[PDB]
Amino acid sequence: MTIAERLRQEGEQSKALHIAKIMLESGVPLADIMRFTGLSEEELAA
Amino acid sequence: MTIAERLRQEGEQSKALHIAKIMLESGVPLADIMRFTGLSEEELAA
Repeated sequence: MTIAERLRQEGEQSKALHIAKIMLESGVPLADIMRFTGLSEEELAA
Repeated sequence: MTIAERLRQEGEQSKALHIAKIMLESGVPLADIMRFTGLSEEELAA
């Protein structure tokens, strides 16, 4: 891919992690966080 | 800002909209979608 599409992907990953952090603090079930954000369990752990 | 940080911001906005769309289909209350994703009501409408 291009550098622009790589930078957009970094932003998507950054936003998904931030949303997941909020959901974690609000008590959302972890299986739902993974469904909504697309993140792996090791991404949630780190 | 720089072009890299603008491109990352476009990715963050794209991912927030996608997550919001999933949450909408799953019946999440709209006030919660807005809290988790940071989106405005007009961003959810469009």
